[PDB]
Amino acid sequence: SELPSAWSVAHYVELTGEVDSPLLARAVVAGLAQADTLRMRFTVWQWVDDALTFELPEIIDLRTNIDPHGTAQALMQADLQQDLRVDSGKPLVFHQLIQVADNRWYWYQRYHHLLVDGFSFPAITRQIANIYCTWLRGEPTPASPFTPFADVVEEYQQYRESEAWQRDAAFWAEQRRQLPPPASLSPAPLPGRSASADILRLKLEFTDGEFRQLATQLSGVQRTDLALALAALWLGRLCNRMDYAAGFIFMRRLGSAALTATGPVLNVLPLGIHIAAQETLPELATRLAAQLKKMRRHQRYDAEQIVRDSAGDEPLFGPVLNIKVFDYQLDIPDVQAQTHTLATGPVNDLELALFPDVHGDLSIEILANKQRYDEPTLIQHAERLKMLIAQFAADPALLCGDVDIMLPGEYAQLAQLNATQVEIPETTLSALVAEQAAKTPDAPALADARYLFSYREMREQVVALANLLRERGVKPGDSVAVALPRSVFLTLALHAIVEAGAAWLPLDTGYPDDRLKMMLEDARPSLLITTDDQLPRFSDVPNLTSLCYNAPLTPQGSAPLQLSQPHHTAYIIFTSGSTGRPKGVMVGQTAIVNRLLWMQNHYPLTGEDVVAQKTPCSFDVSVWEFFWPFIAGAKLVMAEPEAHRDPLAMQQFFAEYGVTTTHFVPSMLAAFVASLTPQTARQSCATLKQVFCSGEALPADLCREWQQLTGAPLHNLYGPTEAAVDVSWYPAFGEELAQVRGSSVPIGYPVWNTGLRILDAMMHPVPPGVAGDLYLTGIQLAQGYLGRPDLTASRFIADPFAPGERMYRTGDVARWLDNGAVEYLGRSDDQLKIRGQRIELGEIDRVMQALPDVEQAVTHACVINQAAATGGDARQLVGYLVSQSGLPLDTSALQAQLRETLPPHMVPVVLLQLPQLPLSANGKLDRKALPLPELRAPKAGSETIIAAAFSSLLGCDVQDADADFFALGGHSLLAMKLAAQLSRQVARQVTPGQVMVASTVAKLATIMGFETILPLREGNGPTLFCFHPASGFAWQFSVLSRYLDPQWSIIGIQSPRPNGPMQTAANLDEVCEAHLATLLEQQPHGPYYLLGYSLGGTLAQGIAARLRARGEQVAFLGLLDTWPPETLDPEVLAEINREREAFLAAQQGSTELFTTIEGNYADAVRLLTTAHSVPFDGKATLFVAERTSPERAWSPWIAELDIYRQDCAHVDIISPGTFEKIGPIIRATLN
Amino acid sequence: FSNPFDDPQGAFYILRNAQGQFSLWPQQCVLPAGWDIVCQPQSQASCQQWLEAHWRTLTPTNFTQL
Ligand SMILES: *P(=O)(O)OCC(C)(C)[C@@H](O)C(=O)NCCC(=O)NCCS[C@@H](CS(=O)(=O)NC[C@H]1O[C@@H](n2cnc3c(N)ncnc32)[C@H](O)[C@@H]1O)[C@@H](N)CO
Ligand SMILES: [Cl-]
Repeated sequence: SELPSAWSVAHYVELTGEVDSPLLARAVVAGLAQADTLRMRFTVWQWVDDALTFELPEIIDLRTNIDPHGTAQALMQADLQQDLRVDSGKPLVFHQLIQVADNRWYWYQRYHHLLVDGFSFPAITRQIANIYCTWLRGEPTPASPFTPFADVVEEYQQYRESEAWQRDAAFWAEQRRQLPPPASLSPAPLPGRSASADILRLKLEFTDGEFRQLATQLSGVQRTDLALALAALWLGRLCNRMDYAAGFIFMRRLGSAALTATGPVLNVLPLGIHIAAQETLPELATRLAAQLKKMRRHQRYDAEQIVRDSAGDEPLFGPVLNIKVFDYQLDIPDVQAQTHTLATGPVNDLELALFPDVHGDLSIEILANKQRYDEPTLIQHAERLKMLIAQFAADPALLCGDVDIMLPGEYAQLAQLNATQVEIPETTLSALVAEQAAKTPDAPALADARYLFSYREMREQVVALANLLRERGVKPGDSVAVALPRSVFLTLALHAIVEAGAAWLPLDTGYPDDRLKMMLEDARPSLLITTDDQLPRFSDVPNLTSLCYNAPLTPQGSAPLQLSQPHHTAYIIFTSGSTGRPKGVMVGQTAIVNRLLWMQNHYPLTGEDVVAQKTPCSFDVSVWEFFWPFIAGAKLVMAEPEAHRDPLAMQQFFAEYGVTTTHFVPSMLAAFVASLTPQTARQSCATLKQVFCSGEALPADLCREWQQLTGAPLHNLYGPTEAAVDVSWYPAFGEELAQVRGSSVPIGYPVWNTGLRILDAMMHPVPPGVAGDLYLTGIQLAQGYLGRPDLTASRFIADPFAPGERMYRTGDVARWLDNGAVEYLGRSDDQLKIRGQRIELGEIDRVMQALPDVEQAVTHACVINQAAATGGDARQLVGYLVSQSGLPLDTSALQAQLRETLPPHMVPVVLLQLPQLPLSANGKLDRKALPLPELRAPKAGSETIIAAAFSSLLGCDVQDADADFFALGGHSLLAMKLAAQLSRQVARQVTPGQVMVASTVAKLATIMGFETILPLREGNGPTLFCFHPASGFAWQFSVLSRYLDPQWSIIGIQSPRPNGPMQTAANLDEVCEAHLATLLEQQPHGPYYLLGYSLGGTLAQGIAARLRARGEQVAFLGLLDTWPPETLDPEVLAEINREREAFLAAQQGSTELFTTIEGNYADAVRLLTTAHSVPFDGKATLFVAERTSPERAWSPWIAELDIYRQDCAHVDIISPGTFEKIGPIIRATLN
Repeated sequence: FSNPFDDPQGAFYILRNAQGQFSLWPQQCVLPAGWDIVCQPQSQASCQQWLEAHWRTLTPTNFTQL
């Protein structure tokens, strides 16, 4: 096939005594000439050229050298470190003869690896010595003991044509069928071949006498099979693998055929090794010895033959166990002969030879790859074998699964990593929030787009609601379900539930009604807090009290209720269960307190920090978003609903509040970076001081891409729901990130009062770098599963290292690193983590196997389309069905049924029916045989742009509408790039959530109150009426709300179309008295608070006086750069044009039915030409633009004018930047 | 597969600590200290049937006091 490797075997025989040097050299030529295998020639062709001759070895005399020995080594190394040609007729043999002393000789020998092996070269050395000794007696040259190369070739063709072959072939065919995968003492992957022939040799003699005592108790056990049983156990334990593939040295020639052969002879064959944990050492020694006996009956089979019928893919075996001993003994009269090995050949991983001596002691020889091993870590592993043996010499009835292979210096290192004991106060969430609220009562605490609460104001609302919850029957120890949109009242509700001594149960309203009712029947909460809009969905829920919380309550003190206790349950988060029904995780009060106090100690927050609330309340990450800023003095800002899915809305949200602290899922962080430019990265992410990632394996390359864009510190956190949010920490920036060798950032070190175990199947610890099952101990464990004692006792198990304590089974596979940090490796169950969403494939299968006429069902996660694999987790849920009757299933109608049972993320995007479920010879369902899904009114004229956008991202031409974005391989991370691409190709904005509800070419192509009253903010106390400008809409008064006391309601009134006050009025007093109908009906009696701006200003100053015909008092009359109509007039048409220009520029060019907007301006101009200012003797507030005589011009129409100065124009006096100063003025005046 | 607790054919003790908490323990492992044996090794579904009838204090209204 190909020309072979050219690496040679080298050795020297150290002869001591009188040696006839020119005779021995002549005996070398005579010996080498007898073996015609040593005359083999390569030219591709391989054959034997008997015309080749051997030259005498060159004798070298180093007795007069300064260092005879050292120079003799350099000579033998200089010939050995040269690459042999393998070309030409050059015999690939070389002998030397170096003289070190008068009585000492070094007989160097080198052979190409295709001529002799480690077993056959002593035969050539002994024959040369026989010739030498025979001549020294005066006798002729002895005959050739070797068989000619022709006879050994026909010996092989004698074989291979026999019934021993095909019988040996059938054996090693079934051997590789049940052959486990290979293992390795190195954490590095295992290569197929190995370059370097320079290796690491290690010889160790065990002089403790423990093996001698072990074999004397197991008398009937052969010492070679006993030592081999030890190594088999020693390798499996150190790798934490009870099933692994190893190599073993057999022989292709036996009997005289091996002693006669010139070589090679050795045969390394695969050996499946199973370590039964319940067995004793004798039983393992017996089964292993009986297994080799069956293999030796087929050992003549060739090893390169097993490979052919099996490039750089994984090899068959890793470690190679050798039990043979080679005879190097020579008998030269009055000459001591000692063979020293120089070149054995290349090793791929690790070769281990064991030598029980005659006295009973045990020595081992270790050969190792220099790329995968070093000197000290081999000594360390061979130390573990020393104590392995010692534990069986003490108790030979010891089980192989309970034997300890961990050194005394590693138990101590684990005692240092888990020394996390920190005294925390016996407190609750309500006491920590009340503590900070006493410190900083005036600081800003909670704010959304319509509210901003101080700490004192927040506690007033929490205590008010907690008393209302008590008035509705919420006693300490109850549950309260919460189905609220993301606003300030979502945060208030959770604090109020804790204040009452109850636990909150967050509900995702996107879940179907059948699952929410199932969740509520399992938790059985005393009360449900929702809105009036979500209320009709819970009507089918029996025995459930409702409460609508969408407005601030009347405050009555802020004193804490002191109903909360540390032993109470804090919250219940539901997760997916592998049995079909969801399960609720109850997290105690003390468990979440420890998590937060550590959070604030390790990552300190202050009063100038701004924490963002963007994580959906269903996820337990939000738990520290709702409380951590309030144990520190930071400010918590509510994101818009549906905004955690939009990177662009996330960029605006960060820049709007100056967010400092936030959280990310690595799939979302990857999609967020993909939407970032360094210009936008400093326009939104500039205020970020620390960012946290959790939920998924965090790719290091992403952190470095995040460090270049922003330079904001990033922190990797790990933990399940059962361990109160997060259980470990590790820096993902700076120096730690540059020292990360793996692909993912480690999950790190344990938090306060928390431990990590990493154990095997027998609940014993594993050495560093070795994979194990991750367990969690400490004060942060959950109380258990709600209603599920069977699940609790299965996952929350006993802790054998802490008597009486408990220990949580994560199902995560992990290992220890050299710095003590834990590295996540994978799962041990069918639970998946798709883009941070905890999904149990068992549940999705149970629901599909309950479908009408479904015999078999399998869920599978795969990447449908490789053009969508750009960043993040691109996996999709694909379901495979088998009908019980053989009839077609109509999968699209089954998919619609599943959506009424499973959450949107657990519903498969594609359901494919299969004739037979693709099993294998095992019967274990081959998931690689599961066929991926393949990739009608033709597009349109308006949906032709969006259909072209699919082809860009999905990498496939979509020409027919009703093309599902997800069934073509799209996912919610690619929907963010999709909605951002359409927003540049359309004047209207497209949110990635619009793709969610309707993922279709034609269905996505089909996709600010317009009434008389605009409910800007509905509070409890007084009402501030804002009047519409010339456009006829009070939309621009949205930015005033946040600057007012939260008790204040804000109702703007406007003039719509058709049938509107501006369109139907002939006089401006007809409409000015028409708004007196809408204003007086909702406040029949005052006092009144009115705000105008421009046309609304004169529209309020007319009502403010029409009300002074009554009857009631006008407490506040504000005018934003309003002028009396006595001041058609030109130049003011250029001003109201700028009002129309600025008003339309703030609508994002959405929409058109909005000829109503420009129509109102046209009916406003004709209304301003017949206007007349009324007296109004009272006091009014004026806001004037300095860049455009306000006193005398208003003098006889308002006796009192307080006035305030602002540097802006008439157009930008209503701007959000101008209300930054105007806003607080109205609040300060309104009280 | 892999984890000894995910073995559906495995036998399991049912243990109990001083705090009245229940833990399954696989028959093939050395018993942990601080726990009393309550049930002899039973099936995966037999342990599920016993636990659902002898441990019903696992609700948030049960942690209201101690
Ligand atoms: P598209 O319609 O799919 O939408 C995409 C987006 C990203 C918008 C959507 O998927 C989304 O909103 N995702 C947010 C998901 C989220 O916030 N999840 C909560 C995080 S996990 C939670 C506990 S858990 O039990 O659910 N997960 C624990 C589980 O996760 C693995 N894990 C956690 N941390 C890990 C680290 N650091 N490395 C590797 N693996 C990690 C473990 O297997 C663990 O068992 C929180 N406790 C996590 O902090
Ligand atoms: Cl995963």
